[PDB]
Amino acid sequence: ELDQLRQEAEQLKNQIRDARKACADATLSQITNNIDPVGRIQMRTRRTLRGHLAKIYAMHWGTDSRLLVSASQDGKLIIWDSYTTNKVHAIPLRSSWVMTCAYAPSGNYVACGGLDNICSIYNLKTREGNVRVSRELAGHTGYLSCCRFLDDNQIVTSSGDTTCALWDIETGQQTTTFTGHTGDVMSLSLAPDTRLFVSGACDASAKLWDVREGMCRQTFTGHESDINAICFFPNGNAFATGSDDATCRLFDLRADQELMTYSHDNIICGITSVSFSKSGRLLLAGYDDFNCNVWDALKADRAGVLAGHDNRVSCLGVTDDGMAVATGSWDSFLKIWNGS
Amino acid sequence: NHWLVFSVYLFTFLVGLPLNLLALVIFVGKLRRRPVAVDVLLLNLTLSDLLLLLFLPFRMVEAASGMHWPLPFILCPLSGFLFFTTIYLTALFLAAVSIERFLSVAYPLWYKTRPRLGQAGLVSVACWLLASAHCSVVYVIEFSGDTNGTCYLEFREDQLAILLPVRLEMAVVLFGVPLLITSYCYSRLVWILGRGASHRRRRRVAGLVAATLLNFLVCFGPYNVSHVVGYIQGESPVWRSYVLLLSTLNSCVDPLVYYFSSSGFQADFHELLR
Amino acid sequence: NTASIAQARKLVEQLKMEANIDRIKVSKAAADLMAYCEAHAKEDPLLTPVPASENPF
Amino acid sequence: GCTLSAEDKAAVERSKMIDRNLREDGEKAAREVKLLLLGAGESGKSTIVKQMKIITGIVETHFTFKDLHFKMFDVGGQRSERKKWIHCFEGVTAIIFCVALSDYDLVLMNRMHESMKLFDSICNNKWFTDTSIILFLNKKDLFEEKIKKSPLTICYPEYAGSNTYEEAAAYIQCQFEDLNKRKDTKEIYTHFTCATDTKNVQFVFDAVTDVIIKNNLKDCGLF
Amino acid sequence: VQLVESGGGLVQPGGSRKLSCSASGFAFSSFGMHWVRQAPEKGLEWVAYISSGSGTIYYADTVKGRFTISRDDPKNTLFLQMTSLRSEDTAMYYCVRSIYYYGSSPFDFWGQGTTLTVSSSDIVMTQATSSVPVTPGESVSISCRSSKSLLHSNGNTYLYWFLQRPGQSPQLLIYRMSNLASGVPDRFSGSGSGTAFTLTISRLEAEDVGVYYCMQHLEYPLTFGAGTKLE
Ligand SMILES: CC1=C(C(=O)Nc2cc(Cl)ccc2Cl)[C@H](c2ccco2)C2=C(CCCC2=O)N1
Repeated sequence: ELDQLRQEAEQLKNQIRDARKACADATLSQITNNIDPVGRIQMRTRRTLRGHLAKIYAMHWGTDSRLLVSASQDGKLIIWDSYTTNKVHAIPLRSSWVMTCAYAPSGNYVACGGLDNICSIYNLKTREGNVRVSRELAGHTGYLSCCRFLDDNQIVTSSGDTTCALWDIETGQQTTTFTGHTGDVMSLSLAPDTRLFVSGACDASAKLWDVREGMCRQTFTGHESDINAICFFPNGNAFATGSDDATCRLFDLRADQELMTYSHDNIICGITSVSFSKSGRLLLAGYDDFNCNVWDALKADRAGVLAGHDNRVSCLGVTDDGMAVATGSWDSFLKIWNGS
Repeated sequence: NHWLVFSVYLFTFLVGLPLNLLALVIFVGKLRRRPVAVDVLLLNLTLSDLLLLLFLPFRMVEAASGMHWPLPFILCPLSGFLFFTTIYLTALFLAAVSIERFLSVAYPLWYKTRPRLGQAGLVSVACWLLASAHCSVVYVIEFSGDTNGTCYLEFREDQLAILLPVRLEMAVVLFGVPLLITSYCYSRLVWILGRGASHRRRRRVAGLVAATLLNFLVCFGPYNVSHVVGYIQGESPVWRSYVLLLSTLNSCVDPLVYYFSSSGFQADFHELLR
Repeated sequence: NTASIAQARKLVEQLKMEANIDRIKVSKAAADLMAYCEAHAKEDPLLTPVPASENPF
Repeated sequence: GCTLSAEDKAAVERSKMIDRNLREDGEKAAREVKLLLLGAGESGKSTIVKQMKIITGIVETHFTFKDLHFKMFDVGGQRSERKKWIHCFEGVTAIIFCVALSDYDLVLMNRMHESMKLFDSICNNKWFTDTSIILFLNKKDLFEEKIKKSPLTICYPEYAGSNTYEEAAAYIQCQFEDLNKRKDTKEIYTHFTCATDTKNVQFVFDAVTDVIIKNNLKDCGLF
Repeated sequence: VQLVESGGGLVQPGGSRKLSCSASGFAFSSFGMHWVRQAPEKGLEWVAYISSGSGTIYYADTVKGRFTISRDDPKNTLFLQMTSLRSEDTAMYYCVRSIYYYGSSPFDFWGQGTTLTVSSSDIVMTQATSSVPVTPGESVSISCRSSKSLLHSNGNTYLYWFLQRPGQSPQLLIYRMSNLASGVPDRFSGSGSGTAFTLTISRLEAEDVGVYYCMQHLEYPLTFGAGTKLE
């Protein structure tokens, strides 16, 4: 029957909770209370980036840390030159409803995918003057979210059908499928070292999956609702998670438990596109109250507010070198913020 | 005599300046996000209100000692021209915005398919030019009939015969024509809007239309009837005091209807105040 | 039924694989995070602003 | 003053050309009416799509009527959380909701009662607080033959009116309109469809014209 | 991608003739076009250029106000019309394509060329060596000099290196002296600083001899080098 299996699963959950609680003598706040505070931050934006007429999801800069890929609901993919405010490429989209931006480590490919259940790879370095579709991937029964770029040939994606898929660029066939989530899967930041990846589902669960083995190894449940934001703390031993309520949680990888949560009584709206910095001191969260916030990922306290936006901030990202931070909202405006 | 004028003039200036100073910010933002002809015509309606109100303290702070200008005779023509052209520009701007609102509903497909940004710009420039030329005709003759003289007061005999015909012509052209155009356009607006629609549409449209018609009448009715009756009487009427007070009240009431005229304006206003 | 048994067995197997994990103390992980974070503090423009002359905007 | 480095002159000129193409595409899309198609089950969605298209993602319809390009999106092929992708469709010209009149007896709570909560969630949605909704009462011909045998008392326990189509359809429309708690800012256009005198496309055109007039009024000041 | 030109022949001085460069295989409307002339025995000489959409049109000093150029995207072709010809205009004309964005490769592809005969503050770019013997297997360095520092206040130099085989159209080898052109073997390399550039060929093989040309892109107004011949 199934009653004994359910009882065994409950006992295993209790054992896992006991093991997690055993190694919880001290918290991050107690250790970090004896360090110098980050202090007030007055980061301001020096950019315009006015080329869109729809909601913006325009992150995943790239390794060169200057080019930008921008996807909106108008059905156009815009490649931005951040330094000079220039549009490099304007690729028409077959489907206007997309929520995905990727630039690939090589920079010669751009991934796009939304609720059309199609993932399109666009080749940038073509012998002609235009940008054409290099590979179309199908096999997902839900809206696409995140199109990370392991290599020039391997692309991992998440959809709303409670699964994740790794596809090959050369052959449009499935390679490795992860089926362990009970809800829609987004927030699939691709590690600092590309050998691993984690994904946050809609059932307040964040699960890590082996790229080669293709099996789940760790799960985290510390939220109370759907998760729509994941970073990976470029150190490689922790990752940040954001949910539809105004709270973020930092989960350690080796400890396998939530380290600390960042929340305030003055924030109630949602959270989208949580990303870290190149060192990890600053954690930037895109809230739904028409502005973004900066949190200290070490002690607890806030650091700054980025209020230079009109509509709800939907995407946020940082360059590889941490020179500047791109923020995009539904007001078809992209703001690039840099330190003083 | 001067108490009634200056007590209401200071109140109008003080209560008006912040209102349009604020309104210009949202108008500039609206032009920044997406452009539309009605917005640009309404913006031209507003910076005229600033130019009239910011130039108002030059003439307001005079104490009206004998209705004379202590300042030299070269500065009075500037104040007179600007103040007289700003008041008559409102009628043309209202006619233009009512014209646009007419095809906004009468031919919705025509309005949606074909944008009229350049047409609105050129017609606004044309209205500015027409109002400025009509105002220039009047004061280009007043300069000289040949504390030593007065401006916009009892004049000599030579220039009255030149003024009164063209003066009445200006009054008729810049009052009756906008009256007929705006009344016809808004009547067709409230007629077409009533063909198979809800009940709150008729309220929120016709009530505002009637209120604005009453406001336009209250502001520019006594002034124009005094203007007309001056032609039959022949001499300049002595009712020039309150007719300008109502004209100033017009420049102050417009923010109030600007606020609650459109729901989008209310939504934008309630959020950008920081 | 005959279909829920497979799902329950899969869940139990996944929990069994997750059960035996050589986790380490939370304090040690926090100390490692602090060490890495303070090691690269000087190289992070987010925390320490760069001079305007060398700022690429 | 920096001579723009020669090649960056051509780069910024290419940027201006891209901006020109972008604004041309935006102007073209601004004149395109977007309609969202929704339904509980079958709801006669296929019949409406097939009839009005000539007169696993989205089966987009780009039919034209009287120099107007209409966009129709069907999201019935997606089985996932609705609220995650429901904000992408905000700002549409109108939302088309189709409900079958012959669904007050069939189950899998009958189908129409299950459609009531979907209608409530769609009409009362925060993203759809300013978009007019066109309701279609499909299966009109089946209603005539399947109301005589099956009384209306099974579905509505508080109905005591005459067992006639002209009253039962009005009652169903009355409850469907009563599901709207934002009547002061939104309106519902209810229409009945049949395989004859196909005015459904004309009804959609009339509702689209009304909502365009509504929007232009907000853009042009009054209301 | 293919560029084929027509309109050559022998023309009396003072006549008018037009050259048609038809493009087949790429997006002509998104590519700026250049016309570059080569004398039968002298070096390569720039003629003119027209941007995408006919926005910016430039002519060289010897040809300014006399020549004309035009484009037509639907027909996918380039016309250059020539009036009041002289005996100095007898040259082989190349229609070439160039794109201008970040990380682009202008002058990547060249045309086939047309033979035209007539019977009867600019930056100078000099190469010290005009001809040097070469062997299949040694490394050879070619030095390029400029009258002005090509390093602008943006972080990149505007060098271009072109190879002309004995009987083939010139092809780009490196651009901006920091990136290798597509389809070019890794043996070639370039380096140097403003006013002094070098190009190193390591592990030289057969079927690569020819004439090397050195191009600057600081201003418009681009001047070739002397041309280094290897044999
Ligand atoms: C006095 C007046 C209006 C008007 O033009 N009224 C009117 C004038 C004539 Cl000559 C005939 C008939 C009428 Cl109803 C219109 C209006 C109409 C409805 C809402 O605002 C108007 C304002 C100021 C704000 C912008 C604006 O649009 N104030």
